[PDB]
Amino acid sequence: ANAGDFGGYYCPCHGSHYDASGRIRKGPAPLNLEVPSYEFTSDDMVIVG
Amino acid sequence: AAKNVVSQFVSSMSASADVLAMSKIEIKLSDIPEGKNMAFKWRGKPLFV
Amino acid sequence: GRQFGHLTRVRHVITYSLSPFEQRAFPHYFSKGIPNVLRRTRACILRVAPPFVVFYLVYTWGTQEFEKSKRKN
Amino acid sequence: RQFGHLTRVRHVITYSLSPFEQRAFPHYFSKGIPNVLRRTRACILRVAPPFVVFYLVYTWGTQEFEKSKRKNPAA
Amino acid sequence: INIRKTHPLMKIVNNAFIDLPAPSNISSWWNFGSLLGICLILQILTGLFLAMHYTPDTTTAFSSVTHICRDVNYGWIIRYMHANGASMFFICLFMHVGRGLYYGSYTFLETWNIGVILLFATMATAFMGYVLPWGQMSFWGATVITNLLSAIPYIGTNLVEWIWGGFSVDKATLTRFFAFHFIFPFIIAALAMVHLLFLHETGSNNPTGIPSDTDKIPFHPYYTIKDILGAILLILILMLLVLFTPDLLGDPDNYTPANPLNTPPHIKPEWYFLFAYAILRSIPNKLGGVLALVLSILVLVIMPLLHTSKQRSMMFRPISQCMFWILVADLLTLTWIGGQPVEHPYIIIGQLASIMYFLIILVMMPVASIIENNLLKW
Amino acid sequence: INIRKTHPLMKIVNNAFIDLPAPSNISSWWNFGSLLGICLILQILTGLFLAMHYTPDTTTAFSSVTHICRDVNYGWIIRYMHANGASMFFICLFMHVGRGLYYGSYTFLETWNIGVILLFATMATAFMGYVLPWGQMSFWGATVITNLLSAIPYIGTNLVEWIWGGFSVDKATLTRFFAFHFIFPFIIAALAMVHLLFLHETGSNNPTGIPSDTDKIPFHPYYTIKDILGAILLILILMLLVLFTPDLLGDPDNYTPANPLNTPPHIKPEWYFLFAYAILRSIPNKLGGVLALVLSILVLVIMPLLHTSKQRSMMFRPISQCMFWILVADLLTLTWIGGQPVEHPYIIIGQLASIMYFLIILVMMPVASIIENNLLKW
Amino acid sequence: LTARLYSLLFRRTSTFALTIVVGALFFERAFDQGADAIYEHINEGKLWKHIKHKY
Amino acid sequence: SDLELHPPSYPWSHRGLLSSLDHTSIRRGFQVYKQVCSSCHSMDYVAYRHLVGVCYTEDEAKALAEEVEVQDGPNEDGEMFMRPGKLSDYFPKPYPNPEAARAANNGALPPDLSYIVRARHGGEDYVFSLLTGYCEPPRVSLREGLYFNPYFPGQAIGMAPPIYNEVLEFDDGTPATMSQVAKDVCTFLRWAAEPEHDHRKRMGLKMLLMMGLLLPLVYAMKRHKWSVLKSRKLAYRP
Amino acid sequence: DLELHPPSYPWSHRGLLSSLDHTSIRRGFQVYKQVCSSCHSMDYVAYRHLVGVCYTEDEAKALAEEVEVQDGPNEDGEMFMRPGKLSDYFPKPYPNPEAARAANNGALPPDLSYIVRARHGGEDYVFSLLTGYCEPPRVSLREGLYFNPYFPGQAIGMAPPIYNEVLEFDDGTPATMSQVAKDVCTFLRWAAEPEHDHRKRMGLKMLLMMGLLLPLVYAMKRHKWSVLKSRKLAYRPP
Ligand code: HEC
Ligand code: HEC
Ligand code: HEM
Ligand code: HEM
Ligand code: HEM
Ligand code: HEM
Repeated sequence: ANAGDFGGYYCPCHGSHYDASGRIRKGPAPLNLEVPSYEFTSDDMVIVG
Repeated sequence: AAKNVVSQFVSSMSASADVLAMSKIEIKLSDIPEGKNMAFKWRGKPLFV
Repeated sequence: GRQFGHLTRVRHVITYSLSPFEQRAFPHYFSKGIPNVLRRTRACILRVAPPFVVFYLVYTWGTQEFEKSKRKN
Repeated sequence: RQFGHLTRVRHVITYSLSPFEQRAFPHYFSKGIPNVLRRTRACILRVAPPFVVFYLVYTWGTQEFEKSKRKNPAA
Repeated sequence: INIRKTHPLMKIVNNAFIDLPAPSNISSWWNFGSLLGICLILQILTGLFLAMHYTPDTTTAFSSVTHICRDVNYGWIIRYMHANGASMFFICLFMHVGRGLYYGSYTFLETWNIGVILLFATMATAFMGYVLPWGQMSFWGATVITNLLSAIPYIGTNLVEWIWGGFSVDKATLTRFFAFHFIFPFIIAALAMVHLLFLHETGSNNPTGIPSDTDKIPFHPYYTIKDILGAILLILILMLLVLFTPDLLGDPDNYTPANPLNTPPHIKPEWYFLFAYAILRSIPNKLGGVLALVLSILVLVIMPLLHTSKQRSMMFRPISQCMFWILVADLLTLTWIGGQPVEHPYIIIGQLASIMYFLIILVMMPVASIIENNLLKW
Repeated sequence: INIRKTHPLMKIVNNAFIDLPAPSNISSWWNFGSLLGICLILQILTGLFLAMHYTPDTTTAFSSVTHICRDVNYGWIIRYMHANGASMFFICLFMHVGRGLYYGSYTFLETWNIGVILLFATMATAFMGYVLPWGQMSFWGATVITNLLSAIPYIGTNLVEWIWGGFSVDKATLTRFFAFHFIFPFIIAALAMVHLLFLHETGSNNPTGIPSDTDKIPFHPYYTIKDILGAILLILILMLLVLFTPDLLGDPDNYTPANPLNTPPHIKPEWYFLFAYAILRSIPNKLGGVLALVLSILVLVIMPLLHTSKQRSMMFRPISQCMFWILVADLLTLTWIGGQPVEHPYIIIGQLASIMYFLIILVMMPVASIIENNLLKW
Repeated sequence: LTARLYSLLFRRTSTFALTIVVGALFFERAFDQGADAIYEHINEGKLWKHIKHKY
Repeated sequence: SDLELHPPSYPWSHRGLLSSLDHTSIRRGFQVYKQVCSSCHSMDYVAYRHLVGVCYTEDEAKALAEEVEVQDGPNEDGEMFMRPGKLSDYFPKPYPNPEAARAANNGALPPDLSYIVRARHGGEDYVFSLLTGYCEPPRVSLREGLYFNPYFPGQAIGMAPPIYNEVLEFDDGTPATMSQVAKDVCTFLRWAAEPEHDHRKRMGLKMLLMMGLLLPLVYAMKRHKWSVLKSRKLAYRP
Repeated sequence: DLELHPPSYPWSHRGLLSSLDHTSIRRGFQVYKQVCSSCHSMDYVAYRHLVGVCYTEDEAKALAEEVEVQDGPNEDGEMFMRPGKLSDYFPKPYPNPEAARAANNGALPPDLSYIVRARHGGEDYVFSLLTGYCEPPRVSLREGLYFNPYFPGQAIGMAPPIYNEVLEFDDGTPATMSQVAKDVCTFLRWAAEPEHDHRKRMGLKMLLMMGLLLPLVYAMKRHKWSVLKSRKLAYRPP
């Protein structure tokens, strides 16, 4: 968290440079992150699965 | 007989019945400060909020 | 104990051998197998069976002795 | 392999002596050390030059690693 | 030339399974080698998958095998295959031994010795595998046979405290027995290769006892498809046992968690140890009873050294054949008396059956052999 | 005449060990095969003791290893012996491979192929055994290499969800790895017997590369006492590492409970993978990286099919021998660069080191064999 | 029938293996339907499909 | 008094080799256990995920799993509060400790009901006769801390016969006699002893058909290959 | 962030044959029992590991019997605390690890069994970490993290305990900072390796055996190879 070039995500296993939403622009990382089946409720909660 | 043997032994190495039980969690949001990540257990893997 | 070529020295023998496709799958099964198994059964009745009837008689004797001991008390 | 049907060797005389009667270490300090000095003369031209290149790459990569780790920019 | 006669592994294959001059006189009582081998590799596979889901600890073994039979897919049938395949392996092992005693093939001396050592190893592997499920029966039988090993004066106490890892059957004993049952069938397979080596030194045996070197048919493809026939017969019997009546062999008390206080009253080993156990409890001597068992296996060593006949087999000696069938009935008698509770007429007939066992195999065999000998103008 | 020449065990032992026709001009490089055998039986013995004191359960694995190291008498020396003996096993392994490529014994093709299969089996054995202590580094290295297995397009997903033992690494993963880490070394032993059987089919090789049928001395007792010399030196090294520097090769992050959420930035495995992980993290291609690894060991397979020189030694081909030393330095460079973290000059020189690896092997050594073939009016 | 069958599917080994694999899949399908029909047929009533068909 | 009474084999619906289990009776018996017998007997190796496609439905499995709350883990403080649980739930222990049940009785721990059919000499018919055969002691009572039951080794139990004319009078028609609840609990204990019964019978049918297929074929091929040596004849030439 | 490599110190056990002071082990255990056994645990060392190493019989029994146990069942079966004779571990001041994270300002304090062996450096790292509390040169300091450059990230949620509460050793050593820090780091080195004295004993054994035995087998190999090293060839043709 708060690492890499773009300030967002940064894997230390091979130095994949992600953005804040985890999108690769430097490294051999093939794909980007997957949105889970989550839905917010405005009581500052979220159902995740 | 041989392909049924292969099917039953692959099914024995396939999975376990209790592993297929996985949950739908409820997560609270704003206990995490502005600019911080935190993981929650889903399937053992980290769950980035 | 070894491979072929050196095992025995036999003259005076001619073996006839028939093709497998030449003859039937089951050459006279019922007309031969039943008297042959009757002969092999009669060849072992008084040698195989009298141990087992001794087994069953000692079985029933010891069993009824146990029952008689456990039904008077 | 077998032992008795391997080759055909003529013209050969071999002399050898009983291992008790000659000593255990005949001139180990008089022949073996010039022998290994001869080996050292006969090896370094083929063996040595990779390792010095590796040592230079080792030290160069370490120093470039630290000088890339420390920046001190201007602002 | 021929690829089979050039490649060094293929030379071993050719000498093993193709150019083996076999006796043409052998019926289904000689299929037992392939039967035991296929039982062994299926035991390897079933125990391997069990070990992929088994936990060797006293707390976790019962629950983990429960997790296997209820949760892991087909683990219930793989466990049933392992246990009932051990039972089928025992049936084939006893009948292999019975063939080797009946047809006079026990004149092969060092092959018989290798078989005796294999019998030791299969007994040890069987007992420790039976210890592994952490049952009440397994706990108490392990305690009893551990004290049987403590019967040895001045050596046995240190040896039993050496194999404990504690005071009794605790987690150290459980994991050590797991290691030995987990490693031993490879050594069994190696000594089986040695067994096969000495037999292919000698050559196989026919029912007559006369060597069939004038009538050698090959090992392939005749005996290969005949062993396939016997093997699939074993498959159907074994699989119908594991899928129709799983409970005709397994003890009911085997499905209980181990209580360190109970000692349930019908405590017994499994049926392939009860004849080993009926000799014990029908002799009022601890060291005497375990020495009687060890001497029974040593009698199985001795019997190649008392063949004072002039034939090879008992095929044409009917008196010794009838004594052999009385010994068969006496073996099943000792097994059933091992399967009974300790009762006074059962005590009497068990002692009489054990002393009858010793008197038939030890004494009556050279007596019957010498009556058969001197009867035939010899 | 002789018990050794008539008894069937001692026939094989005599024609393999005592009266084996071996060449006579051999330095310490041919001790390494016997040292691999001694390390094989020694590591099997230490693993046997460990399996008599280990539990494969993710809740209790780390505490069980601690129980071995502290509570069990000398379990610390046996754990250190198993670990450092695996390390010296890899040392003797790469020395044996380097010898077989350097003196040019790779012309024996099936021996080379059996050796490659042994190399695969030993690497998988050692990796699953390194997973088995159930530490932080074991957990995360198993995670990364499991996903490397999942890198296969269209085929890898079912296979790696099948070998997960779950949705991720859990108790089932630990038990499957324990089962394979047990079962592979005996397969390695049997294939080592097949390795030595093909070598005794061919016959051994001198340092000169000249065929040496005319200087046959027996293996007994000369090379037996030479192997005793090598064995005593190798036990010297092993006892030295277990008595003074345990913590030298032993990685630090294998000493904590495996936190499933920590992921320390230290990511490198034990040193016998770092040559290959550097090949992985150089090429910017997922399938290309795993393909480059598999192609590296397959180039090690197809090393003899690029041989075209007219003498099999490197002692008389000097510039090819210099290229061999450059290849040794390249391998050690790849290992140390795999023993580093990832930054920009490291990325540059790791990519360049992989390029120099395949450039030296796939091009320069056959062309050097061509030119020193060409120089002698051939 | 027999002469036709031997003259077609018993003189090349690979075509023989391919047609017995294809017939093995077809026989596997037919045996699935037959065995499932028989086992559901001799134990009608107390089977979960009808109790789920309630709901 | 060292004279056990062996249970006869009874005509069940799971009697024969082709026979099956009533999942509706399994449903009734689990309602019996959960509503009567779970308070005194542990069945800890049975979960609600074993009750998905056997007799029950999906959403009612969530209903049953929310009927029993056990525990959640640490809420960053280890508070260990009460959680419903959706599908991963197991069945709760009535007693946290064995001596909790020992002090709640005269010792005499109620065993876990996972394996009781396959765990005593005599299976489900032993269970049926155990729950059925209650009468009065003619002359022999021992200390009046236990009860009377002939179907027991030792002939005395500390368990009261929990049947007594409609303990539940449950959901469908099915009048709650001794016999109906005993048949339902025997069917349910048989299913608890084997989770894979009708699947085993289906594979047994498959296997009987396949071994009726192979045994003509393989014996025909063995007779066919051995047919050469069965046909050979000998002749003497000097 | 940067990462400072710690120095190497001339420890009196740094030499490859020098042991540990058991008196230093006793006083370092006194350090651990006074102040260090309140946030960290050392859950893999029992009191019987101290009775032949740093105390006598009754001393270690008193140290093991002044501690609670919360042992298991009684006649009712619930719980009861206990002194505990010798099988006691250290009584885990933070029971749940997430409750440990909620105890302080996050970053739960780890156990101290393998810390000398597994923190990228030996006891020098621990000593410099304990004494490295110093002045921040205009850094972040997010309200719960303390500045120490002997740490990756220089932000530690552990207060400096080392000058505060001089603990009054039973021998009576005047507690400075570095003396008590050296003693507790030596105790942690022992807690890493209890085998240290015995492994240096067997190192002495093996070094004498390989200093006297290695030329023997080498000389024996040269003795048996003395034939082929001395053979001489000659060429007779006809
Ligand atoms: C509390 C009172 C109950 C209730 C409601 C039920 N059981 Fe029974 N049970 C209880 C005790 C205290 C004991 C111990 C005495 C003993 O084991 O002899 C038992 C015993 C059993 C047994 C064991 C018999 C044997 O293994 O031979 C079984 C199988 C058993 N109980 C079953 C059972 C069933 C199916 C119940 C629901 C109808 C049931 N018990 C109710 C205490 C109690
Ligand atoms: C409660 C307050 C204590 C006490 C009495 C001691 N420690 Fe320390 N410690 C503590 C926390 C909350 C942390 C973690 C903070 C962080 O993650 O930055 C630590 C950490 C350590 C470390 C590791 C270094 C680190 O992780 O930053 C060591 C080593 C260490 N603590 C040692 C130690 C010793 C020897 C103590 C006895 C004097 C001791 N701690 C007391 C909280 C607390
Ligand atoms: C450990 C299990 C055993 C295995 C796997 C095994 C394996 C074999 C095999 C493969 C054969 C050759 C084929 C055959 O006739 O069966 C064989 C033959 C034989 N075995 Fe065993 N055997 C075992 C146990 C024993 C034992 C305990 C003995 C008795 C000491 C024994 C004695 C013999 C004899 C005498 C033969 C030759 C019989 C003949 O020539 O017909 N075997 N065994
Ligand atoms: C090396 C291969 C083998 C392994 C890994 C192995 C492993 C195991 C394991 C883990 C168990 C306990 C689980 C269970 O009981 O179902 C077990 C039990 C058992 N094994 Fe093995 N086994 C092997 C070979 C054998 C062999 C060759 C036999 C003898 C034929 C055998 C006989 C048994 C028996 C009788 C039990 C007890 C079965 C039971 O009570 O459920 N095993 N084995
Ligand atoms: C798995 C571990 C291995 C073992 C236990 C093993 C065992 C042996 C043994 C005992 C020898 C004879 C003595 C000696 O020359 O040192 C030998 C020789 C040899 N091995 Fe291996 N080996 C192994 C791995 C390999 C590998 C990976 C290769 C390469 C493919 C290989 C290729 C050779 C060759 C070419 C020789 C003959 C060397 C010569 O004649 O100079 N071995 N091995
Ligand atoms: C079948 C025999 C073997 C058994 C039963 C066995 C058993 C074990 C066990 C239980 C462990 C975990 C405990 C520990 O880490 O010290 C282990 C670890 C290990 N084994 Fe083995 N092993 C065997 C063979 C081998 C072989 C042949 C090698 C390779 C030379 C090997 C290399 C390793 C390595 C590298 C570790 C990790 C050491 C560590 O991280 O502490 N094992 N083995």
